[PDB]
Amino acid sequence: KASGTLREYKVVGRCLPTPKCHTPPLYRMRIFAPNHVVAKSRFWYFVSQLKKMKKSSGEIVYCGQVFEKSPLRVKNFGIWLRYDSRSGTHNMYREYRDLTTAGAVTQCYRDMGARHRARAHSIQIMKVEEIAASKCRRPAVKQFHDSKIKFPLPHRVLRRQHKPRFTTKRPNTFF
Amino acid sequence: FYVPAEPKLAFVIRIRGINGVSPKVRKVLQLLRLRQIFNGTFVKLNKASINMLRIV
Amino acid sequence: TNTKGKRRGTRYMFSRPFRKHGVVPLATYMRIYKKGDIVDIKGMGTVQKGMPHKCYHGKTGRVYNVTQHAVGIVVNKQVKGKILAKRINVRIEHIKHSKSRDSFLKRVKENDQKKKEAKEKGTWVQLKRQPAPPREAHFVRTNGKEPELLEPIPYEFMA
RNA sequence: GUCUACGGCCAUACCACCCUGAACGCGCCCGAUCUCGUCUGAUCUCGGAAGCUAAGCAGGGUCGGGCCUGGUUAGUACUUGGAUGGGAGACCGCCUGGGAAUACCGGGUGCUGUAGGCUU
RNA sequence: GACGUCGCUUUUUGAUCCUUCGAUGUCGGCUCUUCCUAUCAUUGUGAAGCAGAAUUCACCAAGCGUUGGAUUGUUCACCC
RNA sequence: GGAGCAGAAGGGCAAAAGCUCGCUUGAUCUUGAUUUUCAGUACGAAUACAGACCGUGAAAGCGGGGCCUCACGAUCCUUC
RNA sequence: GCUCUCGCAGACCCGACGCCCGCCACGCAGUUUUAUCCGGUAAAGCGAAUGAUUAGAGGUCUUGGGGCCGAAACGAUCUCAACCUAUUCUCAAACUUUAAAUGGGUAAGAAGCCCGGCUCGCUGGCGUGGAGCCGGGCGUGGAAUGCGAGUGCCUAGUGGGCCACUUUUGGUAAGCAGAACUGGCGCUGCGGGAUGAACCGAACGCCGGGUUAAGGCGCCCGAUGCCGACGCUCAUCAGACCCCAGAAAAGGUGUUGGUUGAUAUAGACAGCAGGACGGUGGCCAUGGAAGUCGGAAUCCGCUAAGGAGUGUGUAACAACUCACCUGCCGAAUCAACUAGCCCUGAAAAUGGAUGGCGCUGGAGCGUCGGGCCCAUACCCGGCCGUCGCCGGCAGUCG
Ligand SMILES: [Mg+2]
Ligand SMILES: [Mg+2]
Ligand SMILES: [Mg+2]
Ligand SMILES: [Mg+2]
Ligand SMILES: [Mg+2]
Ligand SMILES: [Mg+2]
Ligand SMILES: [Mg+2]
Ligand SMILES: [Mg+2]
Ligand SMILES: [Mg+2]
Ligand SMILES: [Mg+2]
Ligand SMILES: [Mg+2]
Ligand SMILES: [Mg+2]
Ligand SMILES: [Mg+2]
Ligand SMILES: [Mg+2]
Ligand SMILES: [Mg+2]
Ligand SMILES: [Mg+2]
Ligand SMILES: [Mg+2]
Ligand SMILES: [Mg+2]
Ligand SMILES: [Mg+2]
Ligand SMILES: [Mg+2]
Ligand SMILES: [Mg+2]
Ligand SMILES: [Mg+2]
Ligand SMILES: [Mg+2]
Ligand SMILES: [Mg+2]
Ligand SMILES: [Mg+2]
Ligand SMILES: [Mg+2]
Ligand SMILES: [Mg+2]
Ligand SMILES: [Mg+2]
Ligand SMILES: [Mg+2]
Ligand SMILES: [Mg+2]
Repeated sequence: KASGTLREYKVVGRCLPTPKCHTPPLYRMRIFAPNHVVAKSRFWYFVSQLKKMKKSSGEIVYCGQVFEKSPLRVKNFGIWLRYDSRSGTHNMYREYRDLTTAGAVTQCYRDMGARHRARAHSIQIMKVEEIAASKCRRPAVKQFHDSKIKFPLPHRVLRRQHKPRFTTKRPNTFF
Repeated sequence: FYVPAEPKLAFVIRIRGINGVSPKVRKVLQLLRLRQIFNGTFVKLNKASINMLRIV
Repeated sequence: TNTKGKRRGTRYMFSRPFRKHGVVPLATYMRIYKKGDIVDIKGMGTVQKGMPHKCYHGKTGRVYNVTQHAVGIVVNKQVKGKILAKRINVRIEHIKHSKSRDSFLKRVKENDQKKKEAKEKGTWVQLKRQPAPPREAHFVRTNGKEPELLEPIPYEFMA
């Protein structure tokens, strides 16, 4: 499974109706995927690990993108995940600040790849929820929990280093 | 929930070349009439056709 | 390396199943075989007379000749790059019939009666069989209740 | 509802122990003249019918042992095909499909063919 | 540093048979240059069961030096 | 069946294929077909039949060697 | 070569013009599907057989040893045994109840179906059974997908192979030796892997345009000269991309993330400090305690909290006075694991190799985006030839 920016889907599925149980139960997952094809694939993966159910003897009765409920309010997100290193597998709890749930999960994927060299096929996201400010554990979010927060932008590195490529004056980094 | 009908028509495209191909894959691709690269066609989807797509 | 003996490598295939030794049941002797029908070749090992070769074990042929205790069978054998029809004399403890051809014959008779009834009643009915079509759009009732939320489990090391 | 004779599948039918068996039957049983066999009429063969269900046999039982069939084990183990996946390797993860077997927990415990009997 | 266990090296000997059989002169010494470091000495150090003297264990380090003979064709060896 | 079935091992086998008696010589005379190795050549080994003459058993049957998988040999010449 | 098959379409014309509806060839296949058999590998099992193998527990018999006071009925019943029973630890290429995935065979109709009749020296209770033969009627051509087939003669070269994924035998291993399966190289150029028979992409007539694959885009060198995204990492041997061309066990208070536990306003942790100790050293041991000692030990202290000390190198009364708190200090701290990058572990011979230069707000590592670059691959077009249509033209019929 590759990436991009992720979307959250809810995928609801069931086993196929045999003439023993004419109404098999429905199951629902929240799945963070680049698109709905990857969403259905990851659904069948997870539900096959959990229940004895395969894509052949089953169906997707619904696969639909969950939109962000409040995409203009900055939320804290707690991610409960498991992954596996080159050695055995580990449980983990991360915290992020974002506007969207899928944005925070994408942030978690790039962060796990950065800090633990973990690939997306190694990561399994098992819980994601919206944390308030007073329930957070990580200092990288609790330092932004301040109502009168204030900081400068100290060392502004020039970015247009090629427009111009040859100038006569050296750039300034204080602004 | 409304589960729509799983489709009866597929468009298939051969997207790999002809070098170093298994004989069973070769036979299935030429039964699909995909003898060149980027060489698509229409198939009708049932169990037999879906299983030979799963082969190739 | 290895020998060209006639029963080389037949330690398990010419043996009996577990708790199935001893006397051969008599229905296997009182089956009948007319020349032309399809038989499976297995080759039990309680009887050592007329037993087929290990290349013919697990095969299927048709009867061309009936004798007192055995049957001449025409079987396809694949020598290196050709398939050729071998004629083997095998005994009735080593053969049994073929339910595939039996099923085909009963659907032939069903087709014939169906075409007769369609012709007399003045309709057109389907006679061929079609390979498992797609799945015919339908509604799935939730019966009021919400579908249960599934969720991957944490990792714990037991074993 | 059963039984004899001959069976078919060959333990759901076996094994261990306990209870019940009306009527026909099947036996146990009585005997050695003949037939025929023995060291021995115990076995086999023959000739019977005083007694008997004690036994065989049948049916039932046992938180029975086995066996049969499900669940669980477990979408686990293993595996088809794929990758310029990971890892120094050993091996491991994923994608696409298939998918077991113990331990443990249920339920069951002979069906049936042909011919001939008994059961008011 | 016992029982164990992880390595490196190609100055030992094997294992292999890829190159060479219309030929790559086959042991040792002599001579002469250069390289390496897994440092014997010397320079600068740290440690000691380093009081001194002597020695031992490490580190940076290959700049510089590492001999004369008896016996043996000897490489090795052994002695003065 | 944990024994035995001539021997190596594997398979098979219980009123058997084992053990003990009784009677015998199907370990005989013949033509073809087939399988095994295979080039679908031969030998060897084997499997179904068919035609004689027999053995055994009350009989159905079984038997042309050894319960099955090994135990063997062209042309030319000699001999019967 | 041959035997067939599809059929050519009606001058230019124009799917058709026969009999409500309906039908659109046969066979074949390195393929699936539907049925139906076959198998003993992977796995699993050993409270299932055969072998192998670890440990306790419970019982009553015996050529168990014996067991102390029983010679005297070992008055005895115990210690140990064997043995039995129910469990338990771990195994099998030449074990196995069970048992896959992938796989092997067969079938999926006109050579079929169903009616009559006849022949037989085989078979026989029978008009039997079986086989053969002569007539007759039934086409919805009886799964999917693809495809033109069959058939004969003559025949060269080859019979040293090698490599790769997976499986696998011998070997410590090998660019070693030997197999299975598929693909390649040989016999094959081209784009990429700097370089390379075999890797990755893709197979090639001669060209123009477009676009791609694998691979890339600081400069060599086409393309990021994006105001690219988020992090990680400093190396006095950094790192830098399939095969592949170089490293492990073990460590790090280097930094980053995580898991679990613990302490703290009845005031943590670290520092400023007071009593911070006693009969009893009871016991231990006088080669060692009226503190601090190899042994078994371990209490009450007359206490805001104190030992049979972890503090004061001891036979020593040595004896300074830490352990435990209350007054300051007033809010977080500590520990054990874990895995990312970096470091140590880490030594070879001419001077040298992420390809080089160099690169550290990356030109490094991980997860990603939008652009862009170009192969003999793909698309469109041109031209050459080959093959096929057994294609068209004898109607020069103003
Ligand atoms: Mg390729
Ligand atoms: Mg061999
Ligand atoms: Mg052998
Ligand atoms: Mg025989
Ligand atoms: Mg039971
Ligand atoms: Mg799967
Ligand atoms: Mg050599
Ligand atoms: Mg070689
Ligand atoms: Mg030479
Ligand atoms: Mg030369
Ligand atoms: Mg020369
Ligand atoms: Mg020279
Ligand atoms: Mg050094
Ligand atoms: Mg100098
Ligand atoms: Mg006779
Ligand atoms: Mg005869
Ligand atoms: Mg085998
Ligand atoms: Mg195994
Ligand atoms: Mg065992
Ligand atoms: Mg040669
Ligand atoms: Mg090799
Ligand atoms: Mg050559
Ligand atoms: Mg070729
Ligand atoms: Mg090539
Ligand atoms: Mg190249
Ligand atoms: Mg390279
Ligand atoms: Mg071009
Ligand atoms: Mg480049
Ligand atoms: Mg450029
Ligand atoms: Mg390093």
